[PDB]
Amino acid sequence: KKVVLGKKGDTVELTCTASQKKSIQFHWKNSNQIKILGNQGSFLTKGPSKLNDRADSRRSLWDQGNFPLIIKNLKIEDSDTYICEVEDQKEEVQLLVFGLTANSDTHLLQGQSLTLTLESPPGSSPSVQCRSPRGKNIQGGKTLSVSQLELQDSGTWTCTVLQNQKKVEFKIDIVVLAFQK
Amino acid sequence: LENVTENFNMWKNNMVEQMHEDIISLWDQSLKPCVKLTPLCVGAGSCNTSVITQACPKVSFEPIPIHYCAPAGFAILKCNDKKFNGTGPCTNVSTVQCTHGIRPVVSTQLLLNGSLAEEEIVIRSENFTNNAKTIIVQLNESVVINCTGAGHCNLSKTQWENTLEQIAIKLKEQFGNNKTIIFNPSSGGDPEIVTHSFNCGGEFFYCNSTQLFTWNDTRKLNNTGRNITLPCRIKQIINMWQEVGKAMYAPPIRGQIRCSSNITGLLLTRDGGKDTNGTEIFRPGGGDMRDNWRSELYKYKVVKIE
Amino acid sequence: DIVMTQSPATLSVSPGERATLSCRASESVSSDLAWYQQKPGQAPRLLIYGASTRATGVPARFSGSGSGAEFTLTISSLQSEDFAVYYCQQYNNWPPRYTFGQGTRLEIKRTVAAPSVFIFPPSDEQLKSGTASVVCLLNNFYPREAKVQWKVDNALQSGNSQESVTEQDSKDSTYSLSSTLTLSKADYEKHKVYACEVTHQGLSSPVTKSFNRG
Amino acid sequence: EVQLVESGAEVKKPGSSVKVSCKASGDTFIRYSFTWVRQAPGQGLEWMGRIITILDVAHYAPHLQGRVTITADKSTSTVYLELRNLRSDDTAVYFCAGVYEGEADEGEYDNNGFLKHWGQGTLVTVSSASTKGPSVFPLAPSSKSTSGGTAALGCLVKDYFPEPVTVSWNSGALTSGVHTFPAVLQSSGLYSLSSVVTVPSSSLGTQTYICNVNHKPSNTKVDKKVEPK
Ligand SMILES: *[C@@H]1O[C@H](CO)[C@@H](O)[C@H](O)[C@H]1NC(C)=O
Ligand SMILES: *[C@@H]1O[C@H](CO)[C@@H](O)[C@H](O)[C@H]1NC(C)=O
Ligand SMILES: *[C@@H]1O[C@H](CO)[C@@H](O)[C@H](O)[C@H]1NC(C)=O
Ligand SMILES: *[C@@H]1O[C@H](CO)[C@@H](O)[C@H](O)[C@H]1NC(C)=O
Ligand SMILES: *[C@@H]1O[C@H](CO)[C@@H](O)[C@H](O)[C@H]1NC(C)=O
Ligand SMILES: *[C@@H]1O[C@H](CO)[C@@H](O)[C@H](O)[C@H]1NC(C)=O
Ligand SMILES: *[C@@H]1O[C@H](CO)[C@@H](O)[C@H](O)[C@H]1NC(C)=O
Ligand SMILES: *[C@@H]1O[C@H](CO)[C@@H](O)[C@H](O)[C@H]1NC(C)=O
Ligand SMILES: *[C@@H]1O[C@H](CO)[C@@H](O)[C@H](O)[C@H]1NC(C)=O
Ligand SMILES: *[C@@H]1O[C@H](CO)[C@@H](O)[C@H](O)[C@H]1NC(C)=O
Ligand SMILES: *[C@@H]1O[C@H](CO)[C@@H](O)[C@H](O)[C@H]1NC(C)=O
Ligand SMILES: *[C@@H]1O[C@H](CO)[C@@H](O)[C@H](O)[C@H]1NC(C)=O
Ligand SMILES: *[C@H]1O[C@H](CO)[C@@H](O)[C@H](O)[C@H]1NC(C)=O
Ligand SMILES: *[C@H]1O[C@H](CO)[C@@H](O)[C@H](O)[C@H]1NC(C)=O
Repeated sequence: KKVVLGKKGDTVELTCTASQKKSIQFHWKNSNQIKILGNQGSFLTKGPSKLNDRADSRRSLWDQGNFPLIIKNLKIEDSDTYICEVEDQKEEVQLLVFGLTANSDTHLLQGQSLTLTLESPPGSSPSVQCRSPRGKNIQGGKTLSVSQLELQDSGTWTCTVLQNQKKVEFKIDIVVLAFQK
Repeated sequence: LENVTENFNMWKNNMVEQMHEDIISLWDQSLKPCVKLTPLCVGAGSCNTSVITQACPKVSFEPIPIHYCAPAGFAILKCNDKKFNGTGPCTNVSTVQCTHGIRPVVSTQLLLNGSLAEEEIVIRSENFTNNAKTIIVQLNESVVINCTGAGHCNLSKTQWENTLEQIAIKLKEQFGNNKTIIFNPSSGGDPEIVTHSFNCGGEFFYCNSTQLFTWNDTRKLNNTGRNITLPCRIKQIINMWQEVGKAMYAPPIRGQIRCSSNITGLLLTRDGGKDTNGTEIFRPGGGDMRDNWRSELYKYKVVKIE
Repeated sequence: DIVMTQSPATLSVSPGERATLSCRASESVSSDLAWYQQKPGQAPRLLIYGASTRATGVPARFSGSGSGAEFTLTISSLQSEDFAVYYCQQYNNWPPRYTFGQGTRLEIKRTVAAPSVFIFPPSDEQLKSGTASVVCLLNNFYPREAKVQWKVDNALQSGNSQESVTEQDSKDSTYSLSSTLTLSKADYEKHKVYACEVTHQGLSSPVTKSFNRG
Repeated sequence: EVQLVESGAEVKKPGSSVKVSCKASGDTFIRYSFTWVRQAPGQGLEWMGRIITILDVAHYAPHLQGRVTITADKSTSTVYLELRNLRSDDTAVYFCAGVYEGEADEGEYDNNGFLKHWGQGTLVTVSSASTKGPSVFPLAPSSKSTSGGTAALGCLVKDYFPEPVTVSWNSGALTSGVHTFPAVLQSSGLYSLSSVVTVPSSSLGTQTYICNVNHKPSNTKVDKKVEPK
């Protein structure tokens, strides 16, 4: 039961593979059995799904028995359990769309605390862990923070969203300041 | 008729795949693109496109009926019934030499010049429960449709209105009487599937079938219109039905291209809806020319000699 | 493999008059034939295409005629601006293997004007260089046909020298040849008289203009 | 109604490779099929190939297959022409040319061979020579040859490379009555032209004649006083 993590506003590719290398019938539906998009032999059929204008596969890979389901401009709500009915197989794959967005401007005085908010889907409990330009491995499940934003933290931060053996980077820029010298 | 009881499965009928492969080869020596592009991957994601450039002779591709006679050591079995699901035990089976003359018409959404349903309108489906399996409709009374390279097709608003009814009625007669039946245009996808595509005079027509599939089990659409006129368009760059890949055919030339075909059937595909209130939405479908072939071989099955 | 030959390699005609060009093709090219017009130093100009149809925004004096392997870009009352080389393009075979004609210069035919030969000796500064260049100009003349000969000490030697005609002008509409015998330093000094014989059509008789080192 | 812009003229050496750009603007890029047409000096048009842009397929000229390529960047809206293993004969003005094809982004495609829109042209000099400014040598006004009316004199821009060269007389004033000849390729690999101006002798000794030769390539601007010497 595969699982894929994605960043809000990014493109994710839920795979789905056929046994042999042969372009055959396949179809992408979501938990509610709503058809996302399948194929009509050599043609692509897009269904009623709200992911319509953003769903899409890879014709080229169909012959290699591969029938992905690329979702672009990924939305938190796009998070779900997309089945893939192919040759009587149901490759139900999971999709989690997280979104890390700092609050106060990237520019923040020295000492003040830095608050991070992780937008996540319901029934989802990830564990984030950013890494300061120096090394602060501070942790925060859903909402992190840097108690005292030290001037040696003013730079690129490398967070991480852990959710089922997987994780997604979220590089963020932070700027510390002064009174001045 | 043959005095025996046998199993049939048009959805897993092998003649379909034997004709399909034939119809494809009937296309590689009649309609040859100026360029044909096709995916070529090792599996390593990266996929080069294999290009092929050959002569592009303008030929007025006019389909000839095709028979299918069992050779030897082989026999064709035909099923007989006014309403055959085409997937089960047939009682009035009967061995035949060759299957009726079939005109391999490649198209999407509408099945042209096929074979009408003797009794009434029949709709087969490998599983009506599965909103992913094409529903093949079989008209018992065809609806003439005339297309022209001039840019459109005319259809009888009358006949088409009736048809949607005698189809809309056969639908609920399978998904639940106390269920509203609606018809909407393609959900999305390739031009060949979203519109009623097909080939006429070797020209790939792409007719917008919105006026044919926007029927609400309530109102009409015959205000100031006697005939339905689908705004059709001929394309040169098309997605191949024979295999994933585009193909460019040379522009039109004959002073006039014209078609007058019998809408003998459709290819619908209701949307899941996730068990929502009785409001099944059926839209045009097809694109998998085999369903076509199927709609013609649904009652056949070749078998080895005993 | 298609060869497109434009028979009239050069066509001298006067303004207002009617000029005719003929493009000859190997096998039939049906009607996939276009005509172009090129001014010296300019990108071609799509005149006609499909054999007989003028490109958007083109003078109706240009007539596109033909079909098969015989095309013709006939022009009614030729115009001053209509001076240029004309090209026919074949684009009927497929796969794409388009070929161009070899050309046709639509030059203005005028009065046979004789050339006024100016022989210029090699500037000492240039001679101090290491070589010598004798320039034998041929100002304003018409039929570009002007045979020139370099005679060193009355020696018909024909080699180290290179001509260069100019385009048709604007006002005069004449040509100007320019033959240049480039000799050494030790051989320029080894010869006395350097003559340049111009044998033009509009020259009553051969006109040798030379000079002796000094 | 598109406007095609090309990359700069490049001086490549034998056996090398050159890539010329061609910016397409003013219309829908994918609706055009672009063709490269080269023309050697004095020579005439030679079909190099054509790219059915939208399809990203390109067919080439027999005598070029292997050593030429045509590609297009739909993102930046540019077409490129690459010739590898450059020979001297490849020296020519490479033109970028395009034609409208129809609602190609909609499946419609005329696939036209002619070329309606042409580029400004990019010159490519494939030679073993090296970039070097010219040297102007005054041509003594025929004082002992022509008289009575006017006399002709001029300059002799010799041994320059690669190309091209502009010429004007008297800082740019006496540009009338002048016949600047097309350059000529010398066996050395260098070019040499000549400029002349038939002017009245009675003006020799007051109007110091000076042909103004420029050669941006070498970035060498030269002025030479053509004294009635
Ligand atoms: C392109 O596809 C070919 C398959 O013919 C493959 O071998 C190659 O690695 C791919 N890369 C190139 C040349 O673009
Ligand atoms: C006949 O149609 C019914 C209706 O769905 C289907 O269940 C059955 O498999 C078909 N064949 C038989 C066994 O009669
Ligand atoms: C089947 O066709 C007959 C006429 O051929 C028509 O009267 C009948 O109503 C049709 N059955 C339906 C409604 O599907
Ligand atoms: C019929 O379709 C349903 C879904 O609509 C599917 O769950 C079921 O397995 C199908 N029948 C079989 C056993 O193939
Ligand atoms: C279609 O054309 C036929 C002739 O082939 C004509 O009898 C019929 O009326 C036409 N159908 C239309 C335009 O509804
Ligand atoms: C339809 O469902 C049943 C028939 O199975 C009928 O008795 C009932 O009154 C109807 N209800 C609805 C869905 O309107
Ligand atoms: C024709 O089809 C297009 C999409 O293919 C649709 O958006 C448009 O509204 C349709 N026009 C008609 C005839 O209603
Ligand atoms: C279907 O219903 C909608 C809204 O009720 C209407 O706009 C549309 O025209 C109807 N389809 C037709 C033309 O019958
Ligand atoms: C609706 O229009 C059709 C022709 O398009 C006509 O035959 C029919 O009588 C009209 N409906 C009525 C009964 O007003
Ligand atoms: C089949 O189509 C033609 C074309 O309009 C029509 O005239 C003819 O009556 C139809 N024949 C059938 C199958 O009833
Ligand atoms: C049969 O249908 C085809 C559609 O491809 C059409 O072109 C042909 O004209 C029809 N038969 C007739 C009446 O010729
Ligand atoms: C069916 O209609 C809508 C479907 O979106 C649903 O909200 C409603 O509860 C159902 N019954 C009604 C109110 O008709
Ligand atoms: C045909 O009739 C015979 C009567 O003896 C019977 O044995 C056989 O099973 C029948 N076949 C059919 C149609 O089932
Ligand atoms: C097939 O045989 C059955 C059994 O007698 C009979 O009812 C039916 O009409 C026959 N079907 C036909 C017309 O072949």
